[PDB]
Amino acid sequence: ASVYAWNRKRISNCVADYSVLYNSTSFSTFKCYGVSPTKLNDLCFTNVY
Amino acid sequence: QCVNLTTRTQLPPAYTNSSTRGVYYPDKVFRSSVLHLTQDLFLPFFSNVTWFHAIHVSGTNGIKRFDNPVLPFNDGVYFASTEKSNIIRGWIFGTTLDSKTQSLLIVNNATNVVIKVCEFQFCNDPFLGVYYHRNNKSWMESEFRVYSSANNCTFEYVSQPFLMDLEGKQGNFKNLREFVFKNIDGYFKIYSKHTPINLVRDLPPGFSALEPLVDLPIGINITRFQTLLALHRSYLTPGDSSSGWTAGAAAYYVGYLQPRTFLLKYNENGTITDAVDCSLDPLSETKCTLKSFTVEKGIYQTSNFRVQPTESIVRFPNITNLCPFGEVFNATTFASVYAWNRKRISNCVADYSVLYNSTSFSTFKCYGVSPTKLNDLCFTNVYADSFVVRGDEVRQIAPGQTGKIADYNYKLPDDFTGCVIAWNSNNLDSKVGGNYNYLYRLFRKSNLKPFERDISTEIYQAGSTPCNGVEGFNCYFPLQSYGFHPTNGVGYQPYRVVVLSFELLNAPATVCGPKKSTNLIKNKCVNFNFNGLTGTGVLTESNKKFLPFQQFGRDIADTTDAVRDPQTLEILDITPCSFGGVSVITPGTNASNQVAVLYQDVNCTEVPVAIHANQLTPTWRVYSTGSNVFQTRAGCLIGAEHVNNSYECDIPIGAGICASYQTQTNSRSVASQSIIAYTM
Amino acid sequence: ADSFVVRGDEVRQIAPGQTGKIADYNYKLPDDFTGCVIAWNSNNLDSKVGGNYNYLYRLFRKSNLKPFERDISTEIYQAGSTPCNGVEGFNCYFPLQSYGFHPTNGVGYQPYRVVVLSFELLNAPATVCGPKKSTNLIKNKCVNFNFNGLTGTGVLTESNKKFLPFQQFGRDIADTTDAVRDPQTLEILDITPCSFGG
Amino acid sequence: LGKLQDVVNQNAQALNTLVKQLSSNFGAISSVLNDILSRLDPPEAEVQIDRLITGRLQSLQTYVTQQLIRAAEIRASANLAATKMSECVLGQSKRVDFC
Amino acid sequence: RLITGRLQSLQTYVTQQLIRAAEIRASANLAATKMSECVLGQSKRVDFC
Ligand SMILES: *[C@@H]1O[C@H](CO)[C@@H](O[C@@H]2O[C@H](CO)[C@@H](O)[C@H](O)[C@H]2NC(C)=O)[C@H](O)[C@H]1NC(C)=O
Ligand SMILES: *[C@@H]1O[C@H](CO)[C@@H](O[C@@H]2O[C@H](CO)[C@@H](O)[C@H](O)[C@H]2NC(C)=O)[C@H](O)[C@H]1NC(C)=O
Ligand SMILES: *[C@@H]1O[C@H](CO)[C@@H](O[C@@H]2O[C@H](CO)[C@@H](O)[C@H](O)[C@H]2NC(C)=O)[C@H](O)[C@H]1NC(C)=O
Ligand SMILES: *[C@@H]1O[C@H](CO)[C@@H](O[C@@H]2O[C@H](CO)[C@@H](O)[C@H](O)[C@H]2NC(C)=O)[C@H](O)[C@H]1NC(C)=O
Ligand SMILES: *[C@@H]1O[C@H](CO)[C@@H](O[C@@H]2O[C@H](CO)[C@@H](O)[C@H](O)[C@H]2NC(C)=O)[C@H](O)[C@H]1NC(C)=O
Ligand SMILES: *[C@@H]1O[C@H](CO)[C@@H](O[C@@H]2O[C@H](CO)[C@@H](O)[C@H](O)[C@H]2NC(C)=O)[C@H](O)[C@H]1NC(C)=O
Ligand SMILES: *[C@@H]1O[C@H](CO)[C@@H](O)[C@H](O)[C@H]1NC(C)=O
Ligand SMILES: *[C@@H]1O[C@H](CO)[C@@H](O)[C@H](O)[C@H]1NC(C)=O
Ligand SMILES: *[C@@H]1O[C@H](CO)[C@@H](O)[C@H](O)[C@H]1NC(C)=O
Ligand SMILES: *[C@@H]1O[C@H](CO)[C@@H](O)[C@H](O)[C@H]1NC(C)=O
Ligand SMILES: *[C@@H]1O[C@H](CO)[C@@H](O)[C@H](O)[C@H]1NC(C)=O
Ligand SMILES: *[C@@H]1O[C@H](CO)[C@@H](O)[C@H](O)[C@H]1NC(C)=O
Ligand SMILES: *[C@@H]1O[C@H](CO)[C@@H](O)[C@H](O)[C@H]1NC(C)=O
Ligand SMILES: *[C@@H]1O[C@H](CO)[C@@H](O)[C@H](O)[C@H]1NC(C)=O
Ligand SMILES: *[C@@H]1O[C@H](CO)[C@@H](O)[C@H](O)[C@H]1NC(C)=O
Ligand SMILES: *[C@@H]1O[C@H](CO)[C@@H](O)[C@H](O)[C@H]1NC(C)=O
Ligand SMILES: *[C@@H]1O[C@H](CO)[C@@H](O)[C@H](O)[C@H]1NC(C)=O
Repeated sequence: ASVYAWNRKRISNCVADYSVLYNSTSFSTFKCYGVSPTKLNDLCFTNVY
Repeated sequence: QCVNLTTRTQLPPAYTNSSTRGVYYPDKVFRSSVLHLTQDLFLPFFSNVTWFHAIHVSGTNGIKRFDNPVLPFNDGVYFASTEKSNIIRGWIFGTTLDSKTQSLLIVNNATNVVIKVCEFQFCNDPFLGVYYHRNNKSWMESEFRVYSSANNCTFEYVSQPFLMDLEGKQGNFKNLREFVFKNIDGYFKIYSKHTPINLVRDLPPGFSALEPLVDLPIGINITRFQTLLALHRSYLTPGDSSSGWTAGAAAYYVGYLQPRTFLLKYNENGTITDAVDCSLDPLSETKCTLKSFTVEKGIYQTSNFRVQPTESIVRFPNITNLCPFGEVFNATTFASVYAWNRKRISNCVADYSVLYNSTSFSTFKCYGVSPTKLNDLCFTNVYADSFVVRGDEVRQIAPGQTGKIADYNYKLPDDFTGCVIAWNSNNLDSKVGGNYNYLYRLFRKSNLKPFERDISTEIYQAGSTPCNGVEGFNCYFPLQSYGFHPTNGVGYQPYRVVVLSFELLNAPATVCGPKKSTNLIKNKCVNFNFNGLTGTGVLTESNKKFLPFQQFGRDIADTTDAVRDPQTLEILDITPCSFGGVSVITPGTNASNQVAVLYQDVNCTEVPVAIHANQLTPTWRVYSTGSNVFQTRAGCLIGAEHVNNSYECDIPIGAGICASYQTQTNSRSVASQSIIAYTM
Repeated sequence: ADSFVVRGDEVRQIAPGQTGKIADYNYKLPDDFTGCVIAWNSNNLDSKVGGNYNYLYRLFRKSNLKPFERDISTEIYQAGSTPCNGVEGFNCYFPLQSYGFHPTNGVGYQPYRVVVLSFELLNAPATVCGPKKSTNLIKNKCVNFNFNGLTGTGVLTESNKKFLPFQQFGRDIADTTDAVRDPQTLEILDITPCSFGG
Repeated sequence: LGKLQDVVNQNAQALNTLVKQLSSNFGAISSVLNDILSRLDPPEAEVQIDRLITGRLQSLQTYVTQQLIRAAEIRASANLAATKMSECVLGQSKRVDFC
Repeated sequence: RLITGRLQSLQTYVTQQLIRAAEIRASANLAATKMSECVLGQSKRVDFC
């Protein structure tokens, strides 16, 4: 969706394995706030958008 | 055009003291009715000031000698003038004062000032001539006679003249004019004031506050300057060259600013009305240590405000071997990221200025060490760790960064304390058709530990079915190639990365910086910079025993107090450039000005050594030795005389001894009221 | 304003605590710049075909620059331990050099235009304000006032305080702005705390 | 000698702490001002220097508070001693177990 | 940072006030003893009054 109308999606019931998205794309920016990128593999969440 | 200067009667110029004048607002912040304490650049009180007569008066039987020297512009200049008929016009500032370097010019040819930042080619002895004489082609003439040419000019500023002019009343030397010039942060700041004086010479012991005048954003290197004279005698230099030095009377006073601590006081209007130089005498230091212009009767334990370090020394090991940055960065090929080559950089001088006309570093992110202070920081262990990656992954070379490269390939640690350098190399290892030689690991059963290398070449158990050593359905080869076609966007071009891991330790230096070495001061107060280690203090030879690999030894609580010189291998000892035991005994500011000094637990033989009288003002050297050399059991008491009487204690001093201000003017034939130090 | 054109890779060198070619020999941004650095790519404006070769840059210098300094020298660099006067000898290079903006290079070589604005907030009349508009003037209630780049909560009141012609605000005993001057009417106001704790 | 020694020791001990506490990092990268000044530029070393300054100033405040409390206790003891001197040496006391 | 500094200043002021209050309490106890021993009667203590 275009920036002026961005699509909001509720991610749920995952295990959130970022290792899957390695041989598909190269993230030019992965900047995290409040949560360290290193401690993302062992941090269960309660609401994701 | 210009005319030369055949002066022969030149004599060493006289000197005077800047009593209390030269105080300017050292900021732009408004302050009303407050006692502030700054330590910016100020002209010290009673400081030495050079007196120049410039022209030599031809009235006294005829003298035609011109003396216009070039003077240094060391970090601020105070300029005082006592002439009346615009004999001093303006100034020139610059580095070489030639056409090879830009310069600054200020001229007051009429009732408006002109400032130029051109590249004038100044002649040997610039001056200004024609002023005003009708029927001589000299009435209102804007001649220059100062520069031969001016090209590539940047800043021009024409505005209202600095101060009032004309009003020629010879014999009075009215309108004393004071200026302070300070070139900081590119800004050239001129602070100005004028007062209606009437004395002939020997500037009065008065206090003057210099209001700010201009802040020109010129941004040039200024180290020397000269004064512009008005040599008229009704036109320029009449006749042939020279023979035109007659201009009446000229005299200006020049002083140099030094870093000093002051106690400027503001009134309700925001105008500085009084100040205290916290270096001049113990009374001033006592005023500063408690922040008040009025000090009452008693003893006071002051802070340290006397000695300030004035010289800096640098001692680096004598190596003189340029580092093979060219042999590393300009390599034919780099190792792939999954197998990064580690190289021990040693015996270098680490001059980064070499790698300027070879590459443009896209990333120079330094951790633990600031990039600015890399030219003066000797190291003890350096590693290269070079590899080639994709552009989008260059951001993954970071301590707290995660990703494919930072989890399966490199995994920089959390205390890297090094510098990551990365530059694009799409024109060096991205041959047509795809390089396909720089490999990278894509699969791994776990993450990588910091500074680990995994040349595995195994089969990844991606699926829940053993597959031995063949590429099955869910069994992929772990490594994969990038492919550097010289047509991809900047997000796929090869980036070469070198991550240096410095190591600062108590070991002999191995990889230093481009900074050179200086001489070795051994008994004064200096700012020393030994191996990657700076500090202020006093060096001294010592008999300390040092281990062969040891470089420095600390105090009881982590304070390096004995360094080893890297050029002579001799052991030094650092003592603090401060002896805090000084107690000032005062009868109150509104009773007298004399004070007594009590240096703690020192006999009157080490006091000039203890407080470094050689680096102190003469007023302090007065309170270092002399006739009043009374010795007590709590350090001796230079400043007050000792009497055999046993009067009642008035001001406690130490163990038994007291002091008091007594009106001995009646008892003594000549000596007036004075401070005495009896026993209780 | 302080506008200039640099190479794309070097645009990261316009920073207070940064070092490099421009950061040591060309610009040398200070450590208290307290402004805003703007930079945008301009490969389509000053990168004519065949190479612009007009934007020069200094590469050699006997030392570094002081902050906010400009050096139009055009001298001969003493790179070697042999005097050479004013000719390009063996170890005597011309200090300045050209970039060359071919409109085909990667983004690491395309021209970037940089403007570094250096603001200055002082007790002086405002010169460059913002797009925010002005409102009415409450004179006896508890309001959040925003005078010239200066916000605060309190109660305003007319006062007989005497202000210098250039003065814009006056503070309390310990650095607390208590009397501001209205920019639209030039009259002197007085700020009292919107809190009486007794 | 007892308490007469103790107070002296206490004072000395306090001073020793005020020295031995100069090695506390207080959150800085290193509890050495010279090392920070040599390793980091002013704009980035400033925060570490303020950390060290705050830690050392808090240490000085703690030492001053301890000195004030000890001085109050010594003041009470000195008042008791002065009363004993002026009541049992300059006269005779009828107070039981006072002297 | 400002809040921490000002809170430390307030704590220092409160501690100084507490110490001064203790000293004043001791002085007030001495004054009350003198008031009830030398005004409401006669004291045989040497140099007490
Ligand atoms: C002082 O000298 C300057 C040049 O050194 C004069 O500058 C120009 O002079 C011409 C004619 O004399 C004027 O038309 C210009 O307006 C002047 N300024 C500039 C920027 O060109 C100047 O006139 C002289 N006299 C003054 C400043 O009173
Ligand atoms: C001042 O600098 C300029 C160049 O920055 C010199 O003037 C001419 O400038 C054009 C481009 O603007 C060049 O193409 C010419 O070659 C320059 N002329 C020369 C170099 O003679 C000017 O010479 C410089 N002035 C001085 C005194 O060196
Ligand atoms: C170092 O090697 C050990 C042993 O091979 C690794 O531990 C294994 O890790 C895998 C995947 O995490 C597990 O499936 C195995 O059960 C582990 N075995 C043992 C004996 O621990 C360890 O992960 C390796 N470490 C690194 C950083 O590669
Ligand atoms: C590096 O510099 C040091 C001086 O800092 C040199 O030491 C000199 O050694 C010679 C031979 O013993 C003496 O004659 C000199 O007097 C010494 N230095 C001085 C000036 O006092 C040393 O030789 C130099 N070479 C290296 C690389 O060690
Ligand atoms: C400002 O000019 C002075 C004088 O030209 C420069 O000082 C010179 O610096 C070079 C290289 O650092 C030395 O080789 C000279 O011996 C120095 N001479 C003097 C008299 O100091 C100074 O470096 C310049 N500053 C800037 C920022 O350009
Ligand atoms: C700034 O602009 C305002 C615009 O409103 C000016 O306020 C007006 O001033 C005129 C003349 O005194 C009055 O007739 C209007 O009624 C005012 N309008 C209001 C409500 O503000 C103000 O005078 C201007 N100030 C300056 C210094 O230019
Ligand atoms: C990665 O994806 C590409 C795209 O299809 C594929 O050709 C390649 O085999 C994949 N590599 C691995 C290790 O799965
Ligand atoms: C996206 O999905 C399509 C079809 O599902 C597939 O062909 C393509 O390879 C996928 N791309 C990536 C990057 O996963
Ligand atoms: C100022 O310095 C000169 C030497 O340059 C010296 O002769 C003079 O005595 C000093 N000041 C005075 C007036 O004592
Ligand atoms: C003075 O004479 C010298 C010759 O030694 C010359 O170089 C210089 O330019 C002359 N000064 C002026 C102002 O012409
Ligand atoms: C300063 O100079 C004056 C003479 O101009 C002299 O009377 C005075 O004593 C000097 N003061 C000092 C201490 O320099
Ligand atoms: C402040 O300036 C005003 C205006 O001239 C003047 O009347 C007043 O006396 C000044 N106050 C002081 C303390 O100089
Ligand atoms: C780098 O190495 C190449 C090898 O041919 C050489 O030509 C070049 O001058 C060297 N310098 C550079 C460009 O770094
Ligand atoms: C950089 O090196 C190249 C190739 O030797 C040369 O043509 C160019 O003039 C050099 N530029 C500078 C100023 O170092
Ligand atoms: C000094 O004391 C005298 C006498 O009390 C008094 O008249 C004068 O105003 C006082 N001056 C100062 C500086 O306090
Ligand atoms: C140093 O001071 C002590 C204190 O009395 C004294 O005994 C000793 O002689 C002094 N030193 C010298 C060298 O006079
Ligand atoms: C006290 O008198 C003795 C004997 O003349 C003398 O040596 C000593 O210096 C005197 N002390 C003083 C005047 O303080």
